[PDB]
Amino acid sequence: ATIGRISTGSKSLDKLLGGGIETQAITEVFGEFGSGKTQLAHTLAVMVQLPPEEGGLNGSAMYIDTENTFRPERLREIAQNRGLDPDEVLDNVAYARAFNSNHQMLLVQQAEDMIKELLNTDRPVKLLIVDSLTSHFRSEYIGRGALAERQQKLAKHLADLHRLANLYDIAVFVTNQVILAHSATLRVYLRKGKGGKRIARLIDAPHLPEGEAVFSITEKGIED
Amino acid sequence: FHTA
Ligand SMILES: [Ca+2]
Repeated sequence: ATIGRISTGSKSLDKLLGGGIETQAITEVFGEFGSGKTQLAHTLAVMVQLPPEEGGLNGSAMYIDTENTFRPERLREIAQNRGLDPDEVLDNVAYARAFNSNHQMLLVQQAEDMIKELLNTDRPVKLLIVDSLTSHFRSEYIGRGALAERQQKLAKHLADLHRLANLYDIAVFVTNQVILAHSATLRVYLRKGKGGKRIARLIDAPHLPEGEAVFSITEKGIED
Repeated sequence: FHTA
């Protein structure tokens, strides 16, 4: 099946990504708090709902929160400033708080139930967000010789996510706070730049263009 | 999950 692309709201960031966030892939964004990774997650949750000539996939979003990062008022603000109805937009974002890493895994199995239910409807799930994908794993699998088991548990969690991306043609978008192995399809580093901008760089991505994107955090979420 |  064809790869779908979700616009980030920034033409600059979309160009760096080769056209937007891809379905059938895990895109991992990482950086410090306020680097834009969570603002990007909130923006994609709105953008995915738009038709394709507006950069979306006529879809709905699922948001797994591990650190209380989800702000329904921010989705509302982004929707209203893009000409959309905030109540309808929020209704197309299914949210869950993950209490620990094991609950996070169970939430991914429940996500599959909703994705299956909506697959052949007019508004299928097209984006699954996991914000701070590693926070619970790093908090729980810690101490002497914990690296091996944390990496095995994370490898399995990422394999379940890759399966949902590829099997149901959805984009999986995950975030992380800053020599370890990583299994995301695409890794993007975000940082705060000069003049209130955010700068994005692709990590280990020769398959895509050399360069960096510059974008802003605005009342529309993410834009140039 | 629950609707936002
Ligand atoms: Ca952020």
